[PDB]
Amino acid sequence: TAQCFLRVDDESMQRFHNRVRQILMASGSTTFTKIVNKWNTALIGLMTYFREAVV
Amino acid sequence: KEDMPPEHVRKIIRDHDKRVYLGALKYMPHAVLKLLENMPMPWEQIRDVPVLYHITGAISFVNEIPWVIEPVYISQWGSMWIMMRREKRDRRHFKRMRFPPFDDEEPPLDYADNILDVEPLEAIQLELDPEEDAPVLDWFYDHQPLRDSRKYVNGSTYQRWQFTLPMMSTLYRLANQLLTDLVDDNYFYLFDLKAFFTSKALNMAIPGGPK
Amino acid sequence: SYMLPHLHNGWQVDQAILSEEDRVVVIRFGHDWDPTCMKMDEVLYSIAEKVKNFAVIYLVDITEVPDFNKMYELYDPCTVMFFFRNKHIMIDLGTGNNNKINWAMEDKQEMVDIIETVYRGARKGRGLVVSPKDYSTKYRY
Amino acid sequence: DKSKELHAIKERYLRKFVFEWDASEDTSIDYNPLYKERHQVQLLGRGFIAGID
Amino acid sequence: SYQKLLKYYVLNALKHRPPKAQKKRYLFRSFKATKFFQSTKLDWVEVGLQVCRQGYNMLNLLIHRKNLNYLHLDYNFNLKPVKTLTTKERKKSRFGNAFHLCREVLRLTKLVVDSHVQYRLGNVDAFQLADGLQYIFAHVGQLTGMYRYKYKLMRQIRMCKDLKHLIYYRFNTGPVGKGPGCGFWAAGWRVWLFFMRGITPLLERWLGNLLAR
Amino acid sequence: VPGLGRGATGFDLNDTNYDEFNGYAGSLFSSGPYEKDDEEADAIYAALDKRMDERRKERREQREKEEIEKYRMER
Amino acid sequence: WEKASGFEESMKWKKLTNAQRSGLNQIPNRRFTLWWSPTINRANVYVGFQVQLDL
Repeated sequence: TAQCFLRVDDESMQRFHNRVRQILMASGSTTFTKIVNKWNTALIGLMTYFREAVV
Repeated sequence: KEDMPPEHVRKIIRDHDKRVYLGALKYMPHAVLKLLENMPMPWEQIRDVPVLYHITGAISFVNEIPWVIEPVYISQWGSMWIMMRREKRDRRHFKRMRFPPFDDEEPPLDYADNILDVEPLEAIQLELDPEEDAPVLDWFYDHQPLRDSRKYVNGSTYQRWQFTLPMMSTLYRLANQLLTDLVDDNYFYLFDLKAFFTSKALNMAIPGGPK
Repeated sequence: SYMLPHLHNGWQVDQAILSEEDRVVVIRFGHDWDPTCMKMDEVLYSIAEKVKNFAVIYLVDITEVPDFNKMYELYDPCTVMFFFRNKHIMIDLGTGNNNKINWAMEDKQEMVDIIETVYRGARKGRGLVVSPKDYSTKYRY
Repeated sequence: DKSKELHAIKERYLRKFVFEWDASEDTSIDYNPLYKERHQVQLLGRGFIAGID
Repeated sequence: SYQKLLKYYVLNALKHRPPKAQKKRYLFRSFKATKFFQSTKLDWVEVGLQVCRQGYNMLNLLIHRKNLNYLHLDYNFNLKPVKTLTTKERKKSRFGNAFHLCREVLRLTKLVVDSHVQYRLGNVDAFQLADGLQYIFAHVGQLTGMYRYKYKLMRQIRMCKDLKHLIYYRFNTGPVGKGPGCGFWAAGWRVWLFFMRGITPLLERWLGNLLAR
Repeated sequence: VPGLGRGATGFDLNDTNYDEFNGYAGSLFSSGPYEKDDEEADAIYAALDKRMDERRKERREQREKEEIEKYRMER
Repeated sequence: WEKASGFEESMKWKKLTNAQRSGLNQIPNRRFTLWWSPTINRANVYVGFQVQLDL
C-alpha cells in the first residue's frame, strides 16, 4: 500500500565521521593492528545497525 | 641651470667615497619605467629624447613624457597594421629574431661606436598617395607631428590637438582599417559595461561575456 | 618570566656545558622576543622542576652570544639542542637532521619523554639517541 | 541540445603557474539556436569589422 | 582570450575609484631642481643602452657589496652562482622576491633595449624589429621568467597572452597566414608598462631601504 | 674566548632577520663609511624624498591619526 | 605465530617508563612491516630511491 524509503539520519553519519576522525587522530603510538581493529569495529557497527539504509 | 651636450654625459658614463652614487641610486625603477614609456614607435626611425643624467651617473631618467595626439597615433597604428599585413603576406620567408641578443656575457656595445654611426634602415612607413593623403602628407610621420604648428596644436607642451575637418577626414581614411565602422551603439546591446556589471553582480553569465 | 637563567656570554654557556656532566644540558637558542621561543620557554617551565633532578636546562639569546648561531648554524627562530659532557647528543627525530628540535613542542609529556630518552642514550653513550616519537610528521589529525 | 534545453529549464526552475587559459573556462555554449547562430553586423553592405583583411 | 580580456576590462571598470586630490608634486621636476642631476638630449637607443649598463652596475653593486662573491650576474641579467656554497653561504645567497622581480624587470628592459639597438645597428629589418618587440612583450613570461619572483604577475602574463591571441587571430587572415611577422605590439607594451608602473613603488622602496646609512 | 674552547663544532643570516618579501633585513651598505660629502648627499636625497612624499601626506597623516585614536578604544 | 610473545613479555612485567612502553607498543609495527616487506619494498610501490644495505 506504500513504500517507506529509508536513509541514515545525518546525525548518525556525523557521529560515524566523528568516531573515524577521533580514531585516526587518537591513533598515535598504537600499532596498525589496533587501528585496523578499531576501524573494523566501527564499520561493523555502522553496517549492522543501518543494515539497509547504508546503501 | 643651462643644459649640456650629451657628449659630456656619454664621456662620463664611459669614464665612471661612494656616497653620492649610492644615495641617488634609489630611483632606478622610475628610470626603467621612463625608458619603457619613451621607446620609439614603429613609424619613427630614431627618436631623440631628453634625459636627466645624474651627476654621479648611477641612473639617467628620460624627463620627457609620451604625449601624442589620439587621431594621429590611431592613423600611425592603422598604417603600421596595413604595412605589417602587406609584408607578412609578401615576405613569407620571415625570420623573426625570436631569440635573446648575442650578449650572453659579452660587454654592452658602446652606443657611440656601434649605434651612433650606422644609418638605420627605413621604418614601417606606409606609402602616402597625394591624391587623398595631401592634407596629412607631412603631418602623418614625426616624433611629434605638430610640435611647432601653432595654428593646429597648442605648442611645445602638446596639450591641444585641434585640426581642420579635411585633416581629420584624411586621418580617419588612413585609419579606417583599425576602426570598427559602427554607427549606433545599439549593436552592443546586452554587451556593454553596464550589462557586464549587472551580469557579474547577479552571479549570471552573458554567453558572449565573462564570468 | 623565563626562570631558566640564560647564559649571556658565549664562553659562559660553553663553561656551563662543561659544568655539569652527570645530567642533561639543554640550551634554548631561541630569541626571547618571538612567540615561538616564548612557547618553548613555557614548555621548559613545565618541565623546570621535573627534569631538574636529571637535567639542567639553560636559555640562550642568539643576539647576545652570536658564536653559537654562527658555528653550530642554529638559524631556526627557536632551536633546542643538547650537549652532554662536551658531546652534542643527536635526537633521532627524523626531520632530516638531528642537531635541533626546531619545533615549538606544546606537549609537556612529549618533552619529558624526549629528555628521559636523551639522558638514557647519553648514559649508553649513543651519539644518536633514537627518539621514541614520529617527529618526521606533524603528529596531528 | 533539446535534452540540454530541458535540463537547463529544469535547472532554472530548480601552485601550478598555468600559462594559457584553458578552453574549459570559456563561455558562449548556448542551447538555443537563435542565440548561437545570430545574424552578423552587416553595415548596410558598406562596412565590416576592424582588423580583419 | 576575448572572455578573459572582457573580464579584465569589467574588473578595471567596476573598481574605478575616482583619484584622490594630491598636492601635485613632480618627482622628475624635483630631481631636476636638485643640483645632483644634469639635463641633455640623446637617442632612445643610446639612453636605453646606458640604462641597461646602469642597471647591470646596480645589480653588481647589490650582489657584491654584500660580500656574496660566490655568484655572478650575466650580461643578460640572469644571475648564476659561480660555484657550490655552504648552508651559511646559501642563507647569504638569499635573494628576496623583490630582488628577483627587479632582476627580471631589468632583464626584460635590457632585452628590449638591445633589440632596439640591433634594429638601429642594421642587424634586422624594421618589420623584424616590430616582430621582435611583439615576441619580447607577448609570450615573454617564459623569456622573462618573472612569474616565480611575483606570482601576481601571472594575471598580466595571461592578459598579454590573450592580447597576443586576439592580435594574431585578427591580423593573420587572408593572404597572410600563420607566421612570425606579426608586429603589432602596442597592446602588450601597454600592459607591461602598466605592470611596471604598478610595480615601481614597491621595488623603489626595497632599493631605498637596502641603501640606508 | 670563542666557542672552540668547549671543543664543539657543527652537525647575520638568521631566519628571523630574513623574510620572503625584501629578502633579509639590514642594509647592504655598512653605516661606517660616511663623511661630510655623505652627509650632504644624504640630506639632498632625503629632502627630495620628503618633497616627493608630501602629495597626500597631510590627509593621510590626519586619517591615520584618527584611525589610531579609534583603534585605541578597542586595542 | 606468537601473538605478542616474541620477547619474554616485551618487558610488560616491569615498571619501565613511558618511552619504553611506547617502543614496546611500536615493536609489533616493525614485525608487521617485516611480514609484508616484499609487497612493500618493491620499487614499483614507492618512488625510485634505491638504497642498498651496507655489506
